[PDB]
Amino acid sequence: NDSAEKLYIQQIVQRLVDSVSVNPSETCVIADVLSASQMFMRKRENECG
Amino acid sequence: SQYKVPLVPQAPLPNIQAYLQSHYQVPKRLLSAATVFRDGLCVGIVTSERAGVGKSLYVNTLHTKLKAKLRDETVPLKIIRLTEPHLDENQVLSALLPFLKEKYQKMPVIFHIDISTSVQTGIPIFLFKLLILQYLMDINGKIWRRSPGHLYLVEIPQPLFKFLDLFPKVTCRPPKEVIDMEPAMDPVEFCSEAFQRPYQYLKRFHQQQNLDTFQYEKGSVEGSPEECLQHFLIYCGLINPSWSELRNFAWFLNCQLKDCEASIFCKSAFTGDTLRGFKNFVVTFMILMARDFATPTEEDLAPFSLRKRWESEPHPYVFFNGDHMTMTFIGFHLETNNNGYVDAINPSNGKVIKKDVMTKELFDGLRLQRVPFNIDFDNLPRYEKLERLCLALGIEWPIDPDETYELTTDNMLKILAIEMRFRCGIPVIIMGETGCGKTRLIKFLSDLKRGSVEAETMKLVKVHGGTTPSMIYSKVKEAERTAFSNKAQHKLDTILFFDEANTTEAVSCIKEILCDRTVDGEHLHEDSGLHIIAACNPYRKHSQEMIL
Ligand SMILES: Nc1ncnc2c1ncn2[C@@H]1O[C@H](COP(=O)(O)OP(=O)(O)OP(=O)(O)O)[C@@H](O)[C@H]1O
Ligand SMILES: Nc1ncnc2c1ncn2[C@@H]1O[C@H](COP(=O)(O)OP(=O)(O)O)[C@@H](O)[C@H]1O
Ligand SMILES: [Mg+2]
Repeated sequence: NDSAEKLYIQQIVQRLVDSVSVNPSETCVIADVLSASQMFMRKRENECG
Repeated sequence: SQYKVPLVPQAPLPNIQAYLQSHYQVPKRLLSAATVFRDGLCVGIVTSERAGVGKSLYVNTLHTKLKAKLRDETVPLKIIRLTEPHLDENQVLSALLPFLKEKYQKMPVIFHIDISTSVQTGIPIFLFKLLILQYLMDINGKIWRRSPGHLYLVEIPQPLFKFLDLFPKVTCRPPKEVIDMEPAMDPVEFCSEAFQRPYQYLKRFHQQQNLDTFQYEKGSVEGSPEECLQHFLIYCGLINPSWSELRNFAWFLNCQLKDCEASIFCKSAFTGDTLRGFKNFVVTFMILMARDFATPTEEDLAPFSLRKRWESEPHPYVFFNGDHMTMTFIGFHLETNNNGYVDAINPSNGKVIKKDVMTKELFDGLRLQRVPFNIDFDNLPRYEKLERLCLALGIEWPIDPDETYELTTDNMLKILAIEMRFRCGIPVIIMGETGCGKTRLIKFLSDLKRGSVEAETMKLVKVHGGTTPSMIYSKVKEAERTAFSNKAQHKLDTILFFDEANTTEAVSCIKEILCDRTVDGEHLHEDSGLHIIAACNPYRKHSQEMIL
């Protein structure tokens, strides 16, 4: 239902970037631009697969 | 074309049926397998319009009838599961080849051909070869001969409606269709406790009596198959059930009433003398619970795509702790009604379902007894909800297996539903999309079950577009071997997982694994310790602009 999708995407990006030294703050930028792309996928008449 | 006969000879259907029935008569003083069938017919075809009705149980009862007569029986029951389209005679030929070439198995043997539902274009040629022409032939190999004295039974589910009437046919029906014109119980199942004890409680629940008197005297109470069938039809909710759902309901009620009897709550009611009226609420809420679990319900996707219910639906869950002696309540809340009772609601909206359940003195007793009633799991910490789970699942001394798994209320409703589904005996099949988290969910369940042991518990089996059945039986067999090893050395139960298990033509063999507990004709061990969970992709059409 996309309420927990921003939770799941942020957990995946924080678990798989391995950001021990990348950025303390830009991981939220990566997470919500991925969620924005996911919402643009959902706000459209179809998806690919 | 010039040698054409414009006559088209034909015979009536009763003449052909009487011809085949008269020439299938195995005579007397032959010591055949046909003496338990319809007066020595030696070939039968069991069919129905819908599945889940009792073909294989009829075959099993005929098999045990042949066990009963003709002592020192030791009879085999060869099962050949035909499971692929474009039907192959060499598969059933190679299944039958090492059987009757030994000449000590010329004692009467029941043979049981099982033809599945995905065999679309190979049926009447094989039927006419085996049952009429009495041969299976390989071009470069040996020739099989059907013998007058080995009983054959060929299943078929339901063109073929005209073709399958020639052979001596015995039909079978759902319990709705044999309660109006015709017992209906399997009499070894009614004598079994699994259909006796839920009947033993529903008999006293139907007409109103107090359940303070103890039951389960370990023997059968005076009842009939027909009135028990009437009770189980009026207490199930759905109007046209198969025999699968009615048995599922009975085992579910057996498991919850055994969890109720294993607690000391009846003993506490005996020693306190003001707790009664509890078991009426117990059996009423288990009727609601079983309606939640085992009661579902494009023109060619209508039996598949039409999902009657989703997870966006209230599932009031109740569970009884085995070792510890309290209860729990997940998924619903209790609020005061103005008629002097308490109704049940789901969170985030207002629904006034299941009115007029029970009285106030039971609330006084359970408020005295300090049970966890009416708690909303939105504002609990991680250790408290994992302690609620370890009380719920029976797990002692909990260790948190993964803090990265965020446990919402849906992700614990799914845990509880899945674990009791493979606890009581229902087959577990998941209808879900790709994006939903099922592998991570069952991994969290397996990690919570094993706790800290480094043994292998969850084994993912990937099912792809070109998965032959043979590797599926090999993987299920090695899962059995590691299940025996794990329960032998660690006292731990394993989980076998089938992911996207809907692409192959071996989905019938996938059904064969868990719905009836038999692999390649060999019975799976109930005391081995093994849970098979499968997942299927949903059925839906693409958009028309996508096709454009
Ligand atoms: N007459 C009956 N009385 C009691 N239980 C029955 C009866 N018929 C079937 N069952 C129950 O139905 C369950 C499964 O039925 P079964 O395997 O015989 O179905 P089926 O007709 O072979 O199905 P399918 O076509 O899907 O292979 C078993 O648990 C069995 O006890
Ligand atoms: N409780 C949870 N917390 C965080 N992420 C989750 C949770 N449940 C599922 N997921 C996510 O689901 C995704 C699994 O993707 P996928 O392989 O499609 O799952 P499945 O194999 O179950 O279909 C993972 O990225 C994982 O982050
Ligand atoms: Mg069958």
